[PDB]
Amino acid sequence: STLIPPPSKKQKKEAQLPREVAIIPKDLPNVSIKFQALDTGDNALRVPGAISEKQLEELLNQLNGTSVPYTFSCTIKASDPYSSLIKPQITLLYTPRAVFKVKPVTRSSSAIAGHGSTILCSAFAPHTSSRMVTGAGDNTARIWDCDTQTPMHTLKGHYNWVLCVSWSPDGEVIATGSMDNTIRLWDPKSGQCLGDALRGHSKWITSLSWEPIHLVKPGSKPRLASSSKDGTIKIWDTVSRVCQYTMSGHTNSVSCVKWGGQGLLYSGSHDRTVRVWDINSQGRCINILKSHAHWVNHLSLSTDYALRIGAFDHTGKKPSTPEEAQKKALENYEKICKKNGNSEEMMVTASDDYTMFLWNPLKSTKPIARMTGHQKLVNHVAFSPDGRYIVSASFDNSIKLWDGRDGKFISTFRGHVASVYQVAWSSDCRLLVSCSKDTTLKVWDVRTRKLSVDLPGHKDEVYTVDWSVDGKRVCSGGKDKMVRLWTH
Amino acid sequence: NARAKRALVKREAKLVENVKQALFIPGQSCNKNLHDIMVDLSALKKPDMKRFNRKNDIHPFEDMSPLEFFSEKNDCSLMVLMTSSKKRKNNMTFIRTFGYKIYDMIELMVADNFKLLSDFKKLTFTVGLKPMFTFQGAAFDTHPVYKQIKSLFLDFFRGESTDLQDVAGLQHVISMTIQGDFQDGEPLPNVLFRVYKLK
Amino acid sequence: LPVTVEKPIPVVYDLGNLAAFDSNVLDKNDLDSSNARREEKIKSLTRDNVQLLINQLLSLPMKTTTESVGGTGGQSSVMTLLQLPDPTTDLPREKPLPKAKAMTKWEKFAAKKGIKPKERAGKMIYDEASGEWVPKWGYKGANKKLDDQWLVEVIDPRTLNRAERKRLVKKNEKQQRRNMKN
Amino acid sequence: QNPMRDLKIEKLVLNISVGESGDRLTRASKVLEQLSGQTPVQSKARYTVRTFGIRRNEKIAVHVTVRGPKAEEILERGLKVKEYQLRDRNFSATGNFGFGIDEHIDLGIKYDPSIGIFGMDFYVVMNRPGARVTRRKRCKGTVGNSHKTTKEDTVSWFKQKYDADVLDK
Amino acid sequence: SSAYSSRFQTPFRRRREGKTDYYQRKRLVTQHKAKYNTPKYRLVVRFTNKDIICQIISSTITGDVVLAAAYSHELPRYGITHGLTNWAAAYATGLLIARRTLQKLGLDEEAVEDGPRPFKVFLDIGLQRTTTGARVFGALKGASDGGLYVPHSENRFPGWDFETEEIDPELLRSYIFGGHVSQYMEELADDDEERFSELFKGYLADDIDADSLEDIYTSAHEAIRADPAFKPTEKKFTKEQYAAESKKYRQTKLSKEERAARVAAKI
RNA sequence: GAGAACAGAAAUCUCCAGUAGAACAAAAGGGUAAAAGCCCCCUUGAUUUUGAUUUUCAGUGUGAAUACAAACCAUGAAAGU
RNA sequence: GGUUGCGGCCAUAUCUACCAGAAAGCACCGUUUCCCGUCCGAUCAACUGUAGUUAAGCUGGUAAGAGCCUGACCGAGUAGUGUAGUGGGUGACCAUACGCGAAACUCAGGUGCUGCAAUCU
Repeated sequence: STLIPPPSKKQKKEAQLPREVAIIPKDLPNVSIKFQALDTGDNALRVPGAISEKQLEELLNQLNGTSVPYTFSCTIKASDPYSSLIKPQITLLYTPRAVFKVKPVTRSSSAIAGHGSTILCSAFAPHTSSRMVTGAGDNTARIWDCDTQTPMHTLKGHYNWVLCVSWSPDGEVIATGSMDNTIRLWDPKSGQCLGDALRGHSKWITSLSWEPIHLVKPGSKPRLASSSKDGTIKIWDTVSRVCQYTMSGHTNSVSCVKWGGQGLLYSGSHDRTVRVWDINSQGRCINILKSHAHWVNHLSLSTDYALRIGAFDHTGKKPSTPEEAQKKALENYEKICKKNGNSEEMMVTASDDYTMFLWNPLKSTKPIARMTGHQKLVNHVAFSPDGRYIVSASFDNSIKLWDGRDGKFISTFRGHVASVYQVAWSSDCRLLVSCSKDTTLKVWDVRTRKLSVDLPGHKDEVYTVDWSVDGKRVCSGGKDKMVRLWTH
Repeated sequence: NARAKRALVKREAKLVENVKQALFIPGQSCNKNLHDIMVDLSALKKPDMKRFNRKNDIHPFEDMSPLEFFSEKNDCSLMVLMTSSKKRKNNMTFIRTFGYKIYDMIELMVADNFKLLSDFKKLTFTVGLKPMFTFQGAAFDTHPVYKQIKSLFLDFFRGESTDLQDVAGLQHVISMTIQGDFQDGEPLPNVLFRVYKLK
Repeated sequence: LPVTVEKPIPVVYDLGNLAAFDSNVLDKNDLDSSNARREEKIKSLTRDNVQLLINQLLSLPMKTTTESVGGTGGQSSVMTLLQLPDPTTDLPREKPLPKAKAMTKWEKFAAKKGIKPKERAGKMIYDEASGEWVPKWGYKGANKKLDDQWLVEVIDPRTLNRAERKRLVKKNEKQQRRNMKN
Repeated sequence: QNPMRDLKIEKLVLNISVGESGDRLTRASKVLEQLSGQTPVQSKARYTVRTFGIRRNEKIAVHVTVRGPKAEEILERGLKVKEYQLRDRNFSATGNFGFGIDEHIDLGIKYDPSIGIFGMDFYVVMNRPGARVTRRKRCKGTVGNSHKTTKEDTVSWFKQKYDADVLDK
Repeated sequence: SSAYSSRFQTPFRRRREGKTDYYQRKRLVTQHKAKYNTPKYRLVVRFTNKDIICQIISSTITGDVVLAAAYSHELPRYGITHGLTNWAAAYATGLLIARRTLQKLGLDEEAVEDGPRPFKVFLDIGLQRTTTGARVFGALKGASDGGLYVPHSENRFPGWDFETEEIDPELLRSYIFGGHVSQYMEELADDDEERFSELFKGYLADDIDADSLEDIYTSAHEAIRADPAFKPTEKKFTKEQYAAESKKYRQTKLSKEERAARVAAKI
C-alpha cells in the first residue's frame, strides 16, 4: 500500500501552533452587495454588515414578499457561492432551490439472488421507491420489493434478453423491451401481461419512451413510443395496443427516442442524423439536424425528469383525480420549462465523435453550442432535474460537467479507472450517482465538484444504475447477476 | 503452547508503549467513603482500571518493595494506593513505575467536602472517551510539585494517544484548578478536581 | 451567546493531549472552600478554558476520505476527524528502551566474510523423483522422509538419523545459551 | 394440594458395558439400535487400570437414551421381564432408580443368533414439572427441597402403576 | 463449612443470575479503543415468552442508558394480534424500533461537521444462541430495513443454505411475511382439527386465513412506517396507587426490638 | 456420596457436591470463569512496500535480512481477536 | 412499591433450613409443518399464549443459623520503628523527642442499594 508522504518536522512544528481563529469581529464589506436573479431579473446596492446566510435568505424572502429560499452565488474568476467576504460593485446571483435534500448514499443493503444472467436495465417507480423493476439477460423480468429487498411479481413471457424496461409516468403499467421483436405491458401489482405482446418490429427494441401525462387527454391513458434496431419507431396506444403511426425516416438503427414536453419526438440513430418528429402532425418529421460526424447515442432532454415523474414528486403523494394529476404534471413541467422566463426546453445530443451538441429544436435548427473535449465516445448524458447543469459519461474514464444554460464546460469529475456507462441525477440535483466498467460505483457532488463517496461491492461490471424519485434508495445491476440496493 | 507468548510480547517494552494500566490497591485502613471515591475516580480510567482482590498492608514511604512487586506482577505502570489515618485521612497515594522501578510518589488527601457521582445532576456519560484537560494556575508550569502533579494526571487520564480525533468524542472535560496563587512559607493550596459535561 | 475569550496571558494549548494550560492569577479568597459561590467561579473559568480549547481544536484541519466502510479501521466518507498534532508535553516512559544488542557470534563472522543474508524465499522445495513439492520444513517435511521410507541400506539407521537431528537441535540450543551468556 | 409437582419419567437410559471394543461392542450397539430405534453412542475410557486389560480411550461402553412414551414402552417390558418386583435398593437418593437384566432376547426381540445374547443395564431418572430450569442455559437455578425427587417419592410413584412390589427392605 | 464460605468468592450479581455474559459484554463495552475515539451505541435485542424486547442502549459508568425502546406488546397498535414472539413479529419490532429511533434522531421528516453521520449500531443478543434462521436475526433484518445500519453478514438469515453460499430471497420474504405460519395453517386445515382448534385459536376467532396473515403483516409494516410516535398507555391507577397496592401485601422487616421481644419469649 | 446383569477396591452410565487440590506454557502476584481447560466448524502467512540500522563491486533511485508502519488474510451475525 | 429489559458497585449481594406472593410481567408449560441440532425436540431452533400452574424459578418474610460488612478516643495516637545529643551507662543499653505509624482485641450497628427504557391496582 503506497502511502502519502508523511509531514516533515517543520510541518509538525507549524501545526503545533494555534491559528485560524474565526472571530470575524466586524468584516464590514468594502463594496456594496446587490441581489440579481440568476435567470433574467436584476433586483439596490446595499451595504449590510457581516450578515449570515440566514439573514441573506430572509432579505431575499422579504424582497420577494414571501417572508422560498434561494441559493446565493457570487459573480460568475471568483465563481464562489460571509463565504465570499474573505476575498475582498458586487452582485449576488440567486436561483430557486426547490427546497429538498437527498441524504447521501454511502452503504449497500444486501446481495439479492435472481436472474441467472447479467442485469441489463432498471427503473424506479415514479410514485414510490418501494417497488422497482430490473431487466436482465434472462428472458424473465422481476420486480423487486425495495423495502425487504426480495423479488416479487416476476414477469414471464419473453424468450430473449430484456434489453430495456420502462415504467409509465402514471405508475400503472410497466413496458419491457426485449431482444425479441416484441414489447410487453405488465401490471406492476400482479405481473399479468396486459393483452398480447406488442408485435410488428423487425429487430430488437433499442429504447422506450412514454407520452407525458400533461399532454395526454384528460382521463385517457398515455401512449408508448418505442424504437428498434431496424431504424423504425412505432407509437403504441396502450389501450388498443396497436401502433397508430410508424416512422422510418432514420436510415440506420435508432439509438433512442425522447418524447418532449411540447409533443415533439427527438431520436438519435446510427445514420449520424437527429430528426425531430411531431406526433400532432400525424407523426411526421418537421426538421432534420445534421452536425454529428459519428452516430448519435443517448439523446436526452432537459424536461426528461419532470416528464418521467410527471404528476409526482419526491414526497410520493399521489393525485386524487385525473384533472388534478394533469394540473400537477403541467405545473412540474412548467417549473423547469419556464426557468428562462419563457416556455423553452433544451436538448443535448451525444455521439461517438468525442463531441456533444446543444440544440433548441423548436426555436432554431442550428446548434446553440458545441460541447467538446472528451477523449473517447460519450456513452451517457443526463440533464439535471432543473436543467442547471449537463453531465456526460465517456469511455475515457472521465465525467464532465457542462452549463445547461449555454453548454459551457464547468468541471471534470475525475476518479474513475474504467469506461463510464451511465449516470443518474439526484432528485435535489445536489448529488450524481455514476457507474463504470470497473468493479466499484461512484457518486459525485455537483456543489463542490468533488467525489462524495466510493460504493464498491459489485463483483463485476455494472451496466445499470438508477436513483429513486424520493432519493431514499439507489439500485444497480451488473455482470455479477446480483442486484444491489444502496441508501443512506 | 505459545498462548502466553503473546501476553509476554504485549507486556514487553516497545518503541511505542501501550496504554498505561492503573492498579488501585485498597489499603488496610481504607474506609467505605475512600473506597467509593476510588471507584468513582477509576470509573473514568476504564478500560484501564484494575482493582485488587484483597486489602494490602502497604507502607510506601517505609518500604517501596510491595509497590514494585505489584507493578511487576500486574504490569501496571500507574498505581494508586488508598490510605486513611487520623493525621492523613482519605490519603490517596499515586505511584509511577519505570520498568517496574518506582518513578515518583505523591500523597494526595481528599477533603471531607467531596461529592460522589450519585449526588450530582442526573446526567449521563460516555465511557472510553479521551478527556479534555484545563490546568489553571501558573504554579502548574513553574512549581515542581504542581508540575509533577500535572504530568502525573496527564499521563493517567489522557488515555491512548492518537493523531486523529473525532468531534463526537469531546463529550467531557476534566478541569484541575489551584486554590489561588501562593508564595514561599504558605501551605500548598489544595488542587480542585472537577469534571464538566459539555453542551 | 458570546464565544470570544480575552485574558491577560494567552492560554498555552497542548492539542496532542487535548490539554490547555492557564497561567492567569487566581483569587485565593474566591476559591476558598468556605465560599458558597466557590463552585460558580471554577465553573466559569473551566467554561472559558474549554471554549478556547474547542475553538482551537475546531480550527485544526480535518481529514475527509471518499471510501466506504470496507475495512472497519478506515473512517467513512461522511465522518470528518480533526488532525491532532503530536503531543507537546513530555511524559516519562513506563519502560526503558528495548534496544538491546548482541551479535550472537554469527553477525561478526558474516560481516568479516562476504556472506550475504539468505534471500529467505520460502519453505517450498522440489522433491525430485516425485510429483509433489513437500516443502523442506513446515508440514510433512522431506527431512522426515528417511524415517517413513522402506529400505535404509547401510541398529536401525533411522534411530541414528533421529539422534543426529536431536544432537543438532541441542547444539543450536547450546549456541543460543552461550550467546545469551554474553 | 399438588397442582404441578406430579412425578413423571424424565428419560430412560440403556447402557451395555463390555470388556472389549470389537465384535461384541458392535453387536451390542446394533442390539441397542434395533431395540430403541436410535443410534447409540460410544463411551471412552479415562485411564488404563490394566487389571481387566482395558486401556485408555478404549471406547469400552455404549449407551442410548429414550424419552417420552417410547421410554415407557421399554420400561414396562423390562419390568415385566423383572416380574415388576424390584428391591428397596436400586433407587438413588435423588429419586432415580435402575436395574439390569440378562438374555435381552426375553424382552421381545428375537434371538437372531448372528447377533448373540446380551444383557442391558436399565436406569431411570425421575423429575417434576419445572426441571427445565436446572438445564436451561439462561438463568440457571436450583430447585426447592419441597420439589426435589426422593427415594421414598420414587418408590411411591413406582407402586402406583404396574402393580409392582416393595419386596422386603 | 465456614472455611469454604470464607474462601468462596461470590461472582457478580448480574452474572450470578444467568442474564449477562461479561466475557462477550466486555468487547462491546470496551472496544479496541485505540482507534478513532467515537461513541458506540449498542442495539440490545432480547426475546422472552409472549413478548420481544428491543432497546438501543449506550454505555455509561453509572449504568447503561436507553435512548429508545420498543416491545412486541405494542404491535397490536398496528393490527398484529397473534404470534407476537414469532419471526414476523420480531422483524416488525426491529423495523419499528429502527424507524422510531431514526425519526427521533432527526434523520427523517453538536451537528457541526456535516454530513448527518447516520446512526450505526451493533446488535447484541446476550445469551441467545447463534443459529441460522433465528428470529433474532429476523429482528436484525427488520432493523436494517428500517434504516439502522448494523454491520452483519447474511450467513444466519433463514433460507441460507450450507451446500451453496447463497441466500434464498424467496424463503426470507416468506419468513418475513409469515409464510411459514400460513403454510402451517394450510397443513392443519386438512389434518386433525383438535390441534387446529387449539393452535391458531386466535386466528380462527379473528377469521384469519393464509393470505390475510400476509396482508395484515404488510399493513402493520406500513402503519409502523407511518406512526412510530410511541404513544404509551394512559396509566390508570397512577404510580402512587400502584405503590399503595404493592404496600398492601408487602411484608416489612421486623425491627431488632421485635426480634428481641420474640427471643425473650422463645427462651 | 447415592444406584445400575456380568462389573467387585479400581471398567462405563445417571444424579448431588466441586472457588477450582481441572489445565492451565510458566514458576508466580496467587492468577486464569458461560475460560488461557474440555467437545465441535473454517483457516495459511517465510504475502508485499514504504520508511531507519547491515552488507557488496555495473552501490544495483533496490538486490536481500532486521524494526517499525500500511494494505492483504483467518474467523464470527457482530463487537473484536 | 411490584415487575421485564440493559447495567454500576460486586457476598449488607453468598450458603443451609422454614413461610407468603392481590394485578401485570418473568417462569414452568403445550406442539415438531416450516428455519434449526442433537443418541435423545434432554439442550437448542421454530410454532402456539391456545389446554393449565403458581408446584418450581424469581421476589419478599424468619433463624439472636454460618459467613460477610461498616463507625469508632474501643487498641490508639498505644505498641513497633526511625533520626539526635558526655544526659546516665566503659561500650551495647537505659530516659527524652522526633517523624512515620500498626494489628489482634473490644464497643455499637447492618444482613443490599443504585443508573436508564417500559409495564402493573
